[PDB]
Amino acid sequence: KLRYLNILKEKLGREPTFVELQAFSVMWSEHCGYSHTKKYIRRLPKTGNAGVVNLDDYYSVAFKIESHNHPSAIEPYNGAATGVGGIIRDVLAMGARPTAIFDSLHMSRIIDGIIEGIADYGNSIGVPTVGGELRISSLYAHNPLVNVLAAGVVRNDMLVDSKASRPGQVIVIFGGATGRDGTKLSIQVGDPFAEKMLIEAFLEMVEEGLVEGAQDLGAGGVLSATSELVAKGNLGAIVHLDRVPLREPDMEPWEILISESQERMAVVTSPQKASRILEIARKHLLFGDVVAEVIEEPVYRVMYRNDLVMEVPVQLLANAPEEDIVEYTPGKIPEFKRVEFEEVNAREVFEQYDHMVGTDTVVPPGFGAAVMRIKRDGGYSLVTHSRADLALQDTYWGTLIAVLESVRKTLSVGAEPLAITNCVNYGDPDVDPVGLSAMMTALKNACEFSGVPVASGNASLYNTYQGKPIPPTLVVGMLGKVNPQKVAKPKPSKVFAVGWNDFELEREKELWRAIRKLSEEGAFILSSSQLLTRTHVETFREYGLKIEVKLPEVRPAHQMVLVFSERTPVVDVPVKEIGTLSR
Amino acid sequence: MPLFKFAIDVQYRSNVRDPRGETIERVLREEKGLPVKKLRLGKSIHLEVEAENKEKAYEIVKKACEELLVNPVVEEYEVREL
Amino acid sequence: MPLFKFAIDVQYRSNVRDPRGETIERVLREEKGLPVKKLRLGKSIHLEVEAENKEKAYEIVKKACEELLVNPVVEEYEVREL
Amino acid sequence: MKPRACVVVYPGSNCDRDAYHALEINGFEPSYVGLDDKLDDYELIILPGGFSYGDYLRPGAVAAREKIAFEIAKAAERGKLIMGICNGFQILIEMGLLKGALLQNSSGKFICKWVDLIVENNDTPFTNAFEKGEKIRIPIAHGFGRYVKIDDVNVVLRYVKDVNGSDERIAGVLNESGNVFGLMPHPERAVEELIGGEDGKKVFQSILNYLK
Ligand SMILES: Nc1ncnc2c1ncn2[C@@H]1O[C@H](COP(=O)(O)OP(=O)(O)O)[C@@H](O)[C@H]1O
Ligand code: NA
Repeated sequence: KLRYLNILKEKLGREPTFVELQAFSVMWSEHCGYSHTKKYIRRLPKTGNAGVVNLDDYYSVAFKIESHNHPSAIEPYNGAATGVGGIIRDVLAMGARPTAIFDSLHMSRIIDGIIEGIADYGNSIGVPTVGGELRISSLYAHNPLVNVLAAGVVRNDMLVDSKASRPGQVIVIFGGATGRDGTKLSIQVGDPFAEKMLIEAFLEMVEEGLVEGAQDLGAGGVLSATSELVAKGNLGAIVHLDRVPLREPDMEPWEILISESQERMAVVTSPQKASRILEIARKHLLFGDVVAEVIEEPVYRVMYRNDLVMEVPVQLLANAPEEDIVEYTPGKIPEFKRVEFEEVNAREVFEQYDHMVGTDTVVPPGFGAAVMRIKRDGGYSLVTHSRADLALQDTYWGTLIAVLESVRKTLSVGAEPLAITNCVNYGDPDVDPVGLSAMMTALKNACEFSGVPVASGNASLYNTYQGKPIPPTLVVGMLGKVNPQKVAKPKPSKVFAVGWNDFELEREKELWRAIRKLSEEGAFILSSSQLLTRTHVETFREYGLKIEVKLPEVRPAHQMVLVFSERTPVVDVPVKEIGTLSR
Repeated sequence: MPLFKFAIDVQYRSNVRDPRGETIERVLREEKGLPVKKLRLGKSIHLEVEAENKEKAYEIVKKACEELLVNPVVEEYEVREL
Repeated sequence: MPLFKFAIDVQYRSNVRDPRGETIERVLREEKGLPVKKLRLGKSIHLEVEAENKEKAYEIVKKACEELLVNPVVEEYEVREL
Repeated sequence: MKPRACVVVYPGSNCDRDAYHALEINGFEPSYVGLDDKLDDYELIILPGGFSYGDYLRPGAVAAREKIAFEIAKAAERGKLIMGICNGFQILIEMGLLKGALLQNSSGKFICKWVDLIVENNDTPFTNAFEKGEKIRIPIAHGFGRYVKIDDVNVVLRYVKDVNGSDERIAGVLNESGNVFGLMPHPERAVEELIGGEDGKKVFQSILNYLK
C-alpha cells in the first residue's frame, strides 16, 4: 500500500475513509493478497475444492502448508505456536479431523524456542507431529523459516465447501474472544485448549449436517473470512459487527473487523439451523453468534447496529492487483559444489513431539517419509522436502530436484504419489523478479514431468536483513496412497546402494520405476541427500540395529538410494553391495 | 563474601492476554464460585547473589533477566529483596 | 464492593529437587557467567478479590490455594498484598 | 453379552479415541461418558490421556475438581477397577485416590519414545497375564512424568532406564485395596503390531481375567 493507493482511488472515484484504508492495507498486502504470485499460480496444474485429494472414493485426505516466518522472527515460541494454530483451522474448514502435522524449520541453530513452540501446541490438540525438516545453516541466521503442514482425513459424503452457495444464508462466527490483537499490536499467544474445543465443536456440526460452507480466521480476520466466503460464490454479505463476541466491549468498529485474533472460525448455514449451532458452541465452552447475511447483490456492506462504516464491491477485495510475470526458460544442469548444512540428529527434536497420538501412525519419523492409516481402510504417506543448498547455485534446477527428490522419498515406503503442496520462501521480488520465475516455472515443469498436480500453496516474500535476500527455498509436501500392511519395517539385512553417483533428468523415471519394482517385492528403501544421516543411525538403534557400510561418495545432485533387501536386487540400474545391518 | 537474597516476579505485559490465567480465572469464579476479578499467572524466581555492594547485586539480577529469565518482548518483571 | 490486590508466591519445597531450575543455574553461570548460586523456580499468581473487609478477602485467597492453586504435596506458598 | 467399560471425555482429552479402540478389540463394550453422567452401570472406568483442560495450571488439576470426581470416588470405594493412563494418573493423584505426585521430567521437556519396562508385580487385576518381571515394550508421552514417592506405595511398573528421573524408576502404582491403577506408559497404543507392539493388549486381558 506504498504505491497501490493510486490504483484504489481510480476504482472508488474518491478518497478512502479510515475504515477502508486499514481494510485494503491488510487485504492487498503480500500475505493474503498474492500480487507477485497470482498469475504464476494459475499456470501450475491443480486437482471443485482446493486442498482435498481423493484417496479411496470412500475417504479423502485434506492438506495444506502455511508459512509463519514473520511472527517467528520477533518471537520464536509464540510464533511457531501461532503457526500450528492457523494451519490446523485451514484443514478443519474442509470438515476433516487434523490427523498429522509437519514442521519445516530453517535456522542458524536448533532454537529451543521454535521447537517448544510446535510441541506445546501440537501435543495439546492431539494431532501427531509425524515428521518435518531441520535444515540448519548460518545463511538463515537473521531470517528463520517455519513452514507447518497440517493434514486431515474426511469422508466424501461429509465434505464441506469453502464458499456461500445460495442467498438467504447466514454466516456464524464462533470460537475464542475477539480482541485487540491487530512489538506491540502484532504479538499474540495461542490457546491450544480452545483450538481442541473448536475442533470437537466443528466436527459435531459437520456430522449434524449444519455446515454448508466454512473458512478459517487467520490473517485479516472477520474481513478476510466473510469476504472470501462470498467472493468464491459471486454473492454478497451484510456484516453486523455488534454481534461479534467481544473481549473488550470498548472496541471501535474498524478494530472488530481487522481483528486478527486466533482460535476463531466461520460457518455458513441456514437461519433455522443456527439455533442448534450456537448450542454446540456453548457446550464446548466457546462463544458465538450470527454476524453476516448472504444477499444476491455482489457488494460487501459493513455496519455496527444501525450506522454504517464501510461499503465497497465484494470482488474488489478478494482480487488484488495482479503484477506481470517475467517468464523464464530453462538452462543447462550446472555442476553443483557441496554447501555445508550442519548434520544434526532429528530424534532430539521429534522426541519432544507426540508422534503416536490418534493411534493412526504406522511409520514414525526418522527414516524420511511417514505412513498413516484410517483404522479400517487404507492409508496415506506424507513427506516434506526442500533442496535449499542447490537452490542457492541454481534457482531453477535446485528447486526442480527438490520436487523430484520428494517423489523419490514417497516411493521409498511403497506409496504411489497423489499430490504436492508448495511454499515459496523467496527474498525481495521487485529487486529480482527473475529468480521467483525460475522457481515457479521449476515447480510448474516438475509437476508435468511427474504428472503430479498441486492441491494448495503459499508464498511468504520480502525476507531480507541488511537488505541482503534469503536463499530461495521451496518446500514441497507430498501425499501418496498406500496399504498400511505393505510397508517396509527395518529387518536385519544386507545394504545395497542402487542408482548412479551423477544426475541426469534424461533417465530419472528409470530410478522411480526401479524403486517400485523393489518395494512391492518387500524391501526397505532410503532416499536422502547425504545417503545416510546421523538421524538414520539413531532411529536404527531404537529398533536395536547397527549399520556398518562404505557409502559410495556421490555428487550433491544425485540419483541414488540405499536398499535393505535379503538377496541381490533385480533391477535395471547400478546395484552395488555396501554392507550389513546386523543384530 | 557476601550473600544477597532476591525474588523475581515475572508476568505477561498489560496489553498481552494470557489464556492460561484466563481459563483459571474462569474456573475460580464459575466452578468454585469465589468472587475473584482478574487473574494473572506468571513465574517467580528466587536467587542468591554473591557480589560486593547492594548496588552491584541488583544489577547482577538485571543482567540475568534481560539475557535469559525474562523475555523482553512479552514478559514484564519486578524484583524485591528477601 | 472493594478490591484487594494479592500476589501468591508458590515454590517447590526446599528439599524437593527441581532440575528445571538446576538447568537454569548451569546456563547463567557457565554460558552467561554471573556469580549466582542457589536458585529455585516456581509460579507467581496475582489475583484481585471483592469482599466486605480485608480479613474476609484474605480468606478467599487462602481457600483458592488449598483446593486449586497450590499442590499441598510438594508446593509451599506465601501470600503478600499489592 | 460382553463386559461394560467407559472412557471419560474431559474437556481437552486426546487419547479417548485410542482407549475406545483398545477396549473394543479386546473383548469389552466401551461407551463414552461425559460430565454430569453416572458411572454405576460400568465395571471398568478408564481415565484417558492427553491434555485435560490444556494442562493450564497443573496437569488435570482443573479436571480433578470436576463433578464426575464425586462419581469416580463413589466407584472407587465400591471397588470397581479404575485405570488412569498418562494424563489420567495425574488426575488420580490430584483426586487423592493415588499417593504421591507427578512433576516435570528432569530432562526439561516432552518425551515420546518406546520405553522398556519390567513388571515388578502381578497378582494385580491389571498385570496377571504377565510373569513376575516380564520385559515389555509399551510407549510414553510425558512432559510431567516424574513420580515422587510420599508413602510406601505399591510399585507395579518400573522403567528399565532413567527416563523422567521418577523415584525408584516408577511408571505405574496401585491403590491400598488394589482397584485403582496409576500408569504413565500408554497401553492403548501397544495393541496392534502396526503401531509398534502387542505387549500391551495383555494389560486388558488381565482385566477380563479378574471379572472371571
Ligand atoms: N524438526 C523435525 N520435526 C519432526 N521430524 C523431523 C524434524 N526434522 C527431521 N525430522 C524427520 O527426520 C527424518 C528426516 O531426516 P533427515 O536427516 O532430514 O534426512 P532426510 O533428508 O531424508 O529428511 C524424517 O522423518 C523427518 O520428518
Ligand atoms: Na486461509
